[PDB]
Amino acid sequence: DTPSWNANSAVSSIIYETPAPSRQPRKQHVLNCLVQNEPGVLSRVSGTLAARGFNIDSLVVCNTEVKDLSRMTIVLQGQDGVIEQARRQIEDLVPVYAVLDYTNSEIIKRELVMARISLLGTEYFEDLLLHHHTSTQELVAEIREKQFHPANLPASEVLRLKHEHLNDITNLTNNFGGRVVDISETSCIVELSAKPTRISAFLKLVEPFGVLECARSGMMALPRTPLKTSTEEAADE
Amino acid sequence: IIYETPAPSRQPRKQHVLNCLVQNEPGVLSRVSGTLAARGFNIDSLVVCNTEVKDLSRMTIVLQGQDGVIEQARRQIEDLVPVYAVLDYTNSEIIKRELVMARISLLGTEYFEDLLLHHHTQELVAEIREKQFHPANLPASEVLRLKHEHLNDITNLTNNFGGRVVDISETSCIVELSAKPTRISAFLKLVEPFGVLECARSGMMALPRTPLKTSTEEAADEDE
Amino acid sequence: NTEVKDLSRMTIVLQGQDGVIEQARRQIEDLVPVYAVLDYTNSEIIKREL
Amino acid sequence: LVEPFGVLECARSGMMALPRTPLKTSTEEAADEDE
Amino acid sequence: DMDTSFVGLTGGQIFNEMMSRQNVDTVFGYPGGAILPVYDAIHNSDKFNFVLPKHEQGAGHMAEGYARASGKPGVVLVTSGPGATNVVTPMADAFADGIPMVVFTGQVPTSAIGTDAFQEADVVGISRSCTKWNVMVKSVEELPLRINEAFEIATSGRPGPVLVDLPKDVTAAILRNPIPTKTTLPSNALNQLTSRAQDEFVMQSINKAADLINLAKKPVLYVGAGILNHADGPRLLKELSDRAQIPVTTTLQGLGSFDQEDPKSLDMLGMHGCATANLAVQNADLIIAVGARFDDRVTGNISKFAPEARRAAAEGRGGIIHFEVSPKNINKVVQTQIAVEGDATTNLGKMMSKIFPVKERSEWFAQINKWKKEYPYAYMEETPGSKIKPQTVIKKLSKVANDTGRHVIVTTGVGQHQMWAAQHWTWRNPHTFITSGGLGTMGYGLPAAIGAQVAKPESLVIDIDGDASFNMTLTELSSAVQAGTPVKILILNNEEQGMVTQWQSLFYEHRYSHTHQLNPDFIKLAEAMGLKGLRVKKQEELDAKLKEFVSTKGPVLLEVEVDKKVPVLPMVAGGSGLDEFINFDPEVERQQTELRHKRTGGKH
Amino acid sequence: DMDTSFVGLTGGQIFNEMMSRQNVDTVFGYPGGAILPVYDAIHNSDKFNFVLPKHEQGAGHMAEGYARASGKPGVVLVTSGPGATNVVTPMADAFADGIPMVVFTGQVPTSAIGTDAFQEADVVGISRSCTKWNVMVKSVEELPLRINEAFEIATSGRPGPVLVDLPKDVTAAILRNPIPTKTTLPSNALNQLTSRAQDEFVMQSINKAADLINLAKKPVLYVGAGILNHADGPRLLKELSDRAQIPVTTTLQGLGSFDQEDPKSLDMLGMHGCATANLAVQNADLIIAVGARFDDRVTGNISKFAPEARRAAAEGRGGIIHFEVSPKNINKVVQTQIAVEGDATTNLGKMMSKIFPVKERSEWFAQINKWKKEYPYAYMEETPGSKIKPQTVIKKLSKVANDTGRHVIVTTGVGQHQMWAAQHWTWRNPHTFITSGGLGTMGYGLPAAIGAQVAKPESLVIDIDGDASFNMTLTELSSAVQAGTPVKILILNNEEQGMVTQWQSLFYEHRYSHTHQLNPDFIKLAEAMGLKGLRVKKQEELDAKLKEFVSTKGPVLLEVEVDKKVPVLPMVAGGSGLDEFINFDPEVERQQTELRHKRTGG
Ligand SMILES: Cc1cc2nc3c(=O)[nH]c(=O)nc-3n(C[C@H](O)[C@H](O)[C@H](O)COP(=O)(O)OP(=O)(O)OC[C@H]3O[C@@H](n4cnc5c(N)ncnc54)[C@H](O)[C@@H]3O)c2cc1C
Ligand SMILES: Cc1cc2nc3c(=O)[nH]c(=O)nc-3n(C[C@H](O)[C@H](O)[C@H](O)COP(=O)(O)OP(=O)(O)OC[C@H]3O[C@@H](n4cnc5c(N)ncnc54)[C@H](O)[C@@H]3O)c2cc1C
Ligand SMILES: Nc1ncnc2c1ncn2[C@@H]1O[C@H](COP(=O)(O)OP(=O)(O)OP(=O)(O)O)[C@@H](O)[C@H]1O
Ligand SMILES: Nc1ncnc2c1ncn2[C@@H]1O[C@H](COP(=O)(O)OP(=O)(O)OP(=O)(O)O)[C@@H](O)[C@H]1O
Ligand SMILES: COC(=O)c1ccccc1CS(=O)(=O)NC(=O)Nc1nc(OC)cc(OC)n1
Ligand SMILES: COC(=O)c1ccccc1CS(=O)(=O)NC(=O)Nc1nc(OC)cc(OC)n1
Ligand SMILES: Cc1ncc(C[n+]2csc(CCOP(=O)(O)OP(=O)(O)O)c2C)c(N)n1
Ligand SMILES: Cc1ncc(C[n+]2csc(CCOP(=O)(O)OP(=O)(O)O)c2C)c(N)n1
Ligand SMILES: [Mg+2]
Ligand SMILES: [Mg+2]
Ligand SMILES: [Mg+2]
Ligand SMILES: [Mg+2]
Repeated sequence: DTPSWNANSAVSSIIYETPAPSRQPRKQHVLNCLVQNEPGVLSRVSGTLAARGFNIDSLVVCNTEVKDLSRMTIVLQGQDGVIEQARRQIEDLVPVYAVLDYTNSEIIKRELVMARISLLGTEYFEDLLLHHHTSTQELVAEIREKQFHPANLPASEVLRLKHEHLNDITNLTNNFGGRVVDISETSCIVELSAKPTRISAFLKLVEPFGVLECARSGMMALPRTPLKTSTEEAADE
Repeated sequence: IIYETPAPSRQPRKQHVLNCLVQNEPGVLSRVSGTLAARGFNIDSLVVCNTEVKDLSRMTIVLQGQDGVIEQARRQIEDLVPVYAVLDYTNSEIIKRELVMARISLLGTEYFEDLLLHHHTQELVAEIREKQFHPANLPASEVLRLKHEHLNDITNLTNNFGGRVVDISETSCIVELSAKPTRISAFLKLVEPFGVLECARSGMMALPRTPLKTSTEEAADEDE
Repeated sequence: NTEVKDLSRMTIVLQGQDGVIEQARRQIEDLVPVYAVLDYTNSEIIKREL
Repeated sequence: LVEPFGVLECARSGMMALPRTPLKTSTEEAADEDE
Repeated sequence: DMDTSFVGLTGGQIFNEMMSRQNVDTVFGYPGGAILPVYDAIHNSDKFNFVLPKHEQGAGHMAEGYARASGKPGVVLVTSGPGATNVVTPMADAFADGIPMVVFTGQVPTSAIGTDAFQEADVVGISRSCTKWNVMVKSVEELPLRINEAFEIATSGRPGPVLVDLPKDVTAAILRNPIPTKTTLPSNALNQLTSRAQDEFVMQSINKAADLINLAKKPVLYVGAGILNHADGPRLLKELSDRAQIPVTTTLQGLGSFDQEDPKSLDMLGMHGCATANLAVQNADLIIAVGARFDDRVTGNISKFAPEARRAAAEGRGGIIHFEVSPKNINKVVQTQIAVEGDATTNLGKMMSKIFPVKERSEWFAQINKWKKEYPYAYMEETPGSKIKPQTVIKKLSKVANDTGRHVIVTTGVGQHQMWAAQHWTWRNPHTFITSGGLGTMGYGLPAAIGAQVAKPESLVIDIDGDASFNMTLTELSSAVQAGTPVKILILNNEEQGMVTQWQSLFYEHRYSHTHQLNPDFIKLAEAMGLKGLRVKKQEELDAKLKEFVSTKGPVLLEVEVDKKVPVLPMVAGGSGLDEFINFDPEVERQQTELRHKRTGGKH
Repeated sequence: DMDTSFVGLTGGQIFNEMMSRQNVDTVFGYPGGAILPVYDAIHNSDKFNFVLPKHEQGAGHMAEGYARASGKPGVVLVTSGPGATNVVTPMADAFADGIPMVVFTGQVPTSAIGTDAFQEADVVGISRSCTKWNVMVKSVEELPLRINEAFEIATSGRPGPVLVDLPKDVTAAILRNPIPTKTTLPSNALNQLTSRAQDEFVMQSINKAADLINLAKKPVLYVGAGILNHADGPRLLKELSDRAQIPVTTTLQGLGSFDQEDPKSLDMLGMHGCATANLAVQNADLIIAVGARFDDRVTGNISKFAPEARRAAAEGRGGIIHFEVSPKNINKVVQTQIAVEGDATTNLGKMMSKIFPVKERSEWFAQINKWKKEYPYAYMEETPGSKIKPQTVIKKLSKVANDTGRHVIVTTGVGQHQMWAAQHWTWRNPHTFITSGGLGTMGYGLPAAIGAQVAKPESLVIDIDGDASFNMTLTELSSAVQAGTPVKILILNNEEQGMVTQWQSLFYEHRYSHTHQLNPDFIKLAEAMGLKGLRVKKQEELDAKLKEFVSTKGPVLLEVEVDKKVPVLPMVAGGSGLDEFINFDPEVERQQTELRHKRTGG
């Protein structure tokens, strides 16, 4: 027999689950520099930002299949007056054509993550993470004593758990628009490209399985186009 | 077969569908709803739909009752001055769709019984948390797998019904589905044991199929 | 219509300043047959339309 | 995008919503620099 | 499309001009703050004759009476807030009886709307249920258009009330742009352009209706107020009554549409209707419903309404034919075999050619004559020693009204006096009876009389009120004098709420609870209001003072003390059908007279 | 939990018992067909009294006065159709001024609803926008529940009108099974879970409220009718004005909450409020709103309202503190700096003693008392060779009625007489002023005066009404002599619509469009209604008639012929601020008098 929500208890759960403001009024600023590919352009764009104390999150130099032309998607935080200041500093550099502002534009943000995830369960990962920690103590026996730890399971199991975990990770990866590119005897490698916040969500959901290696890189950006219907385009004045 | 085959019940009931073409003047929504409520009609849903046309709305009213009773409702609404016409889709091949978004827990029945009783504001609390497959008294690894096991079972249901999982958290997974109300309720009943946290059903949107069913009986009907 | 007896959910979209819209929230929430009117602006939500 | 083909008849709903919780990695949420 | 006539004019100046362009010569209303810019423009206008009541409810009812008498829409111009909430009852009354009137209410400035401002009310949201259609003019640009839309709807199909909410900033601002004065109504105007599927469709129903009339053996013409909404209405009704020789029965609001001293007249049917008409309906094989909506007060028990007509429909020998202008009222209470949508008068005129001429009906037309003798309008007649009684009062008043030679217009309140004035008065001319049937509002008589007098100054307007109906809108006597209306106010004083006391004597064992208000002195009241007030107390003082009350030149009041707890008979109540009525019996009333004294303790 | 004490009783019989369960001792209303099963049960009832009018509008207004006088919800029991639609206006009045009342209207049987039945009206839909809550009782099982819900909502938070439809088939049916009795309000579900969060919110805001109080250099206690919704309301009001030494101004509906005999009183502000109060608000650095909603008749112009308080807000010197019971009225007109949600009385009691007592504010009270000296209620006082001035009539009656040693309750209509009755009359003791402000309904004077004496039979009720307003409900005269209410009726007859003619003279060039109604002979009207009628033409006759009326045993009428075209002053209208008022001047009043005749000729 499955119980049902009460008319009152339902409302109580909603307002209790409704999250408090967990974000600043400021937003994710995105600047896209158009630079000339001269020897040392990377070192001076970074140097200009680092020497003036700007909280940058990524840089990412992108080729554009045009000779001697590159573009950098810079992501930073701060006030509008600070970002515009940071923008004008970079643009003043002579190998820089222009620095576009995407902080208020419909863009497509893309990070690329590659991570090897263990299939041997949480117990083994907890053991492995403790083993490599001891460098430069009775827990090693406490972990290897837990249930569902490989050493405490038959050979038919674990094999059945590895593929069960593999199915879970694959289903997580598929739903996020990713793919499993490698399947090891004890692990697997996933590949995912989406929004930076969507990557963070994926790397949190797949975290309990155990992330052996990881490579997140940075965010790339390309402007979308806000298309509206002919009755919403006629909504002028 | 004799034992399982479905059966009716006392005092039957059938569904009627109306489609209103109204002018988007100030009010309207309060006018049609008020007129139908001031006459004690059944009214299962209203759902105001926007046509991509300037100053033209569209409503899909779901009713039940005798054919002469709901006909009174049709003429009652059409008389209203911003209503262009009210069409009856109850005797025509139409496409009725309803949007539903549920949160649905991943922690199972035992935790769901705990969560409901917690917000319902003893001894039965202890017995629930002493069940075998509650998150408590159960290894963190098996909870992790049971989360994704439920996540898969829910995913397979949404897939079969032509839906999709749009969000996945550490304890729940928001699903989306657009289908017939008779199918929406079927899905909500199947995923019910997993424990539905939040839910929201749009109502019913109706659009008639472009008149086409048979190829050989088009002119070989000989009904005349 | 949620899957709870005698409980419905209404989603409203407004335009204007925060001071005007917040008043609209407090004006609806004060009504008798309502439990609480939540503000989903400045919040991560899944907007849907059919 | 479908408009050029010619929309003969359209039914577009209002707007419903369901709150989402923005997940962040344990390394990202560990950044509690509220000094 | 556009118009360059209202350029430079304010919202008030436009309203003043729009009234003359809608052919309006009489405006009822009460001034106020949010309606000031409008009243400033109608100040000493040469277009319409303004009437100032003492209460807004009076202004609305006077507009109803003006519409019931003249036919032209009754315009109401009041203020915002309380001034708009007082015209609710007149609107709901006109919405129930289908009376064409346009109500203009003031409103706070658009900037103040939604701030719980001074004298602010959701007038649109309130009148939404009791008006045909309401609208708030958002700008001066829409003002000439909204008014035209209001007057059209108020007179289209079945006439009704419309509300036009006028904000201050809208009626004060100056229009400086050319604007449209005509837009198509999305519901009927452009939809009716598909006329071929309607004009030729109704023609099929017309032909099938006429064939059923010629096939009818016992046809009853069911006539309502719908036939009065046309000039050639009553004429085509009489013509049909001579072509097929069918008897004609009318409702409370259908009185005056047909001659009652005609052998083909079944008088009024319904709850307190004659047994002749009721038994004619129950035994008819075909009922031609013309301009009626089959009210609960008429049909009685719907499960018992016209059993013979329903049987004839099953045998394909007869049934029910309905002439409605509003399809919403078709198949609402009774199942109609063949309906003829559109104007009743228009549809009757295009059916005469398809109806076979009848010389004389024998069997059934002689049976209804037996019912006229066995079951006529009966009541306890007067005896030496007993005080006056209402039945004989209306009887004599109807005789001294014809003796004048004037055009007699009669309005009533709501109660027992309303029923007696409806059945015992001989109605022969259209638009002569003006009463509240659908909503049944008390205090409707006096102001409706005033409004009717404005429409027809050279007509004898008589108000047959009760002591409870009157003394509700009591203050409007000062308006009858101010407007200079020679109305005739008659009060059947039984010192009680008679209609309710009857229900308490029949269905609640003579247990009268708060059914007796404290009446003032009506002849000292009249003197204070500024008009002479007469009073009849003795039985032999009736006839000699009944001519003085009518021959009086100007506003006059007459209080006639009558008998108490006299039930209106016949009566059809409970689960009883039209053939299960309760007629008059001198022995029963004699027992009820003693039983009442016993249960009440001699109090009444 | 369910009850079982109504088993066997009809719906009407249940209604009768619910009156005693809800402590109702008076029920107004008017019988009818669809409400018959209810009246058959309350026949000679031993639970309550029944005041029977002759118009449903009267019964509604009688319930308002009955509520404002005592503090109990006014009960109205009328029929369906037109009987219910006549109760719309008093419900709109009760919705604006916030008057607690429960209106029971009849209805056609449920099997006839939606068939355009006899005397059927969508009362639920009509009265939806002018009631806090309404419901149509579908079954006799719901009737004991819906009544308890109606009365609770009508008394919870800000008091207001609620309507309950009673179909005939529901009141005639017999209850044969147990029913739930206690209410099911969704507002309680939220406030229970969010109790501590709200409890901490209001306390932490009170601390901040008491902080800016101690920073105020020239504070003003801005009080409304919200303080009158509690017994210890005015009691805690004066004890805050005494402690922190704060001058007190009040709104029209809040009048009586502060005895203006107190040296700290500024009395009424607003459009027709004294210039002393309007200037005090404008020059204030901290305004403490106690139970007021900042009406447009109060603020004059939002753009320039309390400029010094808005200055002190940006400087952190003061601002505006708002004590409010319903969060809907916070920041809907003007923006406050501190919000204290809840009952103003109970909130002040918790903010009390966290405030620093003051000895004396020398400079602030000096300019205030100087403002009284140069800006009092100045008007054209009558000369021996002139007609009676209306303003002095109130001021005369003010002392005459008060020196009788009785409890005096004053009720007015709507117009110039309404303002003049609030300006000159000294308001000692609370709940003594009952008028219509939010909606401003004419004909509100007489019925409310009648119902107010039903609640307070020992008290002396006085109706200061105008001729145009009295003409709307003069019908309810013989109801006062039937209910046994010795009401005192005063008619300041100016033979015109003064409040409208005033606006027409200032903004419409003296064009009086249909503002002169033909008043009947009031003295003979009263005699016709079985009531003692009195008049006064000359000035010397007034002093004898006023003492004759207030001492008259039983219902009495008083008609005073006053001057023509007398504008209420000072006036704050148009796009002017409260400091930009139109002051009185006998010379510009003379010019306005002479130039009026030239544009009229009569
Ligand atoms: C105390 C009391 C007792 C009453 N008892 C009775 C009684 O016993 N008998 C009785 O007859 N009445 C009685 N009445 C009145 C009763 O309540 C209804 O009002 C009455 O039935 C109204 O008459 P009606 O339906 O024919 O006209 P309406 O109510 O005005 O209906 C008019 C119908 O005709 C249609 N129509 C309108 N105009 C046109 C047109 N131009 N062309 C075609 N169709 C049109 C309309 O769509 C509408 O459906 C009583 C009233 C009161 C107050
Ligand atoms: C012709 C005319 C002229 C007028 N001119 C003026 C004028 O010049 N000056 C003037 O002041 N008025 C004037 N008025 C009246 C004006 O229209 C308003 O009705 C008046 O301002 C009422 O203000 P109020 O806040 O005191 O009363 P209300 O309108 O009843 O204010 C209600 C407020 O009180 C609060 N409240 C109620 N109970 C509590 C509680 N227990 N705890 C906390 N808060 C509570 C409510 O939440 C609400 O915010 C005039 C009226 C008329 C008819
Ligand atoms: N917890 C999560 N956080 C972020 N993204 C998620 C999460 N779970 C799943 N996703 C991904 O989000 C995708 C939803 O795609 P969707 O079409 O709804 O984007 P959207 O409509 O633009 O909404 P949004 O603006 O929030 O991204 C899922 O298919 C899934 O790939
Ligand atoms: N352990 C594995 N060894 C080899 N191939 C694997 C393994 N696991 C999965 N694969 C398969 O290899 C595929 C990935 O091949 P991919 O599309 O990346 O071609 P690629 O870019 O040329 O890589 P590579 O250079 O290694 O051949 C997986 O989708 C999967 O089908
Ligand atoms: C009627 O006023 C409003 O509708 C209103 C409401 C909110 C805000 C503004 C207005 C318009 S107003 O302030 O300028 N008042 C007005 O035009 N006329 C006006 N006439 C009076 O006497 C009949 C009395 C009076 O209020 C005391 N107001
Ligand atoms: C008020 O009537 C109803 O509520 C009603 C309306 C539609 C259908 C049925 C009814 C109930 S009823 O037919 O039985 N009438 C009734 O209860 N009271 C009743 N009282 C009258 O005198 C005051 C007069 C009168 O109509 C002539 N009806
Ligand atoms: C406004 C209103 N209130 C109540 C009713 C119910 N009602 C109908 S008749 C009546 C009594 C009136 O009787 P009366 O007017 O004196 O005429 P009488 O029955 O005496 O002939 C009442 C209270 C109504 N129709 N309208
Ligand atoms: C029901 C209603 N109608 C109209 C108004 C507009 N109005 C406000 S005061 C007034 C004139 C009232 O004059 P009166 O009652 O005689 O007061 P007096 O002139 O004697 O001061 C009017 C018509 C209103 N407030 N309410
Ligand atoms: Mg997306
Ligand atoms: Mg299918
Ligand atoms: Mg009577
Ligand atoms: Mg006056």
